[PDB]
Amino acid sequence: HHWGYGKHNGPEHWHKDFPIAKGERQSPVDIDTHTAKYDPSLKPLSVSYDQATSLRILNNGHAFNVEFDDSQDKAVLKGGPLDGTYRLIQFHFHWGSLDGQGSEHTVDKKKYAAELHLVHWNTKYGDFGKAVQQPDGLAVLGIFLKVGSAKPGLQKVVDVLDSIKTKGKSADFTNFDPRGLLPESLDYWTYPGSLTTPPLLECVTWIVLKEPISVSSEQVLKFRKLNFNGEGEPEELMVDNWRPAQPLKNRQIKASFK
Ligand SMILES: [N]S(=O)(=O)[C][C]C1234B567B89%10B%11%12%13B85%14B%1158B%12%11%15B%139%12B%1061B%12%112C5%153B%14874
Ligand SMILES: [Zn+2]
Repeated sequence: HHWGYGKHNGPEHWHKDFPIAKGERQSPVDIDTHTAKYDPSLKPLSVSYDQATSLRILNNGHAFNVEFDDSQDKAVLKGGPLDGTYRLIQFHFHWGSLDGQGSEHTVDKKKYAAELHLVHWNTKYGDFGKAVQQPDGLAVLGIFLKVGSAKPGLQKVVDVLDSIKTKGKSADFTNFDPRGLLPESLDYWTYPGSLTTPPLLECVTWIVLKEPISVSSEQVLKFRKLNFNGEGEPEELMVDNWRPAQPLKNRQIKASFK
């Protein structure tokens, strides 16, 4: 009886195994755009993905992860609210059963069809597993997806999903360029928070881009054909793998833009 997203094991149950679920700096949150203060001390964000080396794509039973070789400083996030250098380890998405829900962060209560998370770890801690134990260990870049025109840069991901339909399946996935998933503007909100899945560790500087990317209905429909279950188990479609907004508590959301 492991955590997931259903009636009996979904987000409202996670606190029993992970009591930090009711903590002081949980994610996601609603971004109240009128209360987020512009902070002229924030820097432009520096997204340097030119040398990113993807390795593999995995269905882990709650999303699919595109994993990168993080053994050298190749794809890094710095600047913005961050001190130092954070290395890209993987990306994944959260999505809905329908286009009206799916994102984890909301914007004045607006839910997007999906949300992309590019996960990075602070190189001062040497590895991912050590970084998640530190309040400034991770930087997650959040990008909203709306349904409209196709994102050409997403198609290579969409087209491999039929090869990893079920939990535990993986496929080598080289030479994918994550620059093709970015919007035009790098205007962002930022706030201190957590992983949005168990273990829910309070180790994340969140950087959520204001500008959504557009993906096609066909693209997101292919996300919805994945399965939470393993091969030869009863089919449970991989949909609604999002945690709802959590209490902001004693936190300020800062905007990089006026
Ligand atoms: N949704 S999120 O806050 O970006 C959590 C991403 C992950 B990465 B892999 B383990 B590593 B740990 B667990 B697994 B994926 B979930 C948390 B992180
Ligand atoms: Zn995520």
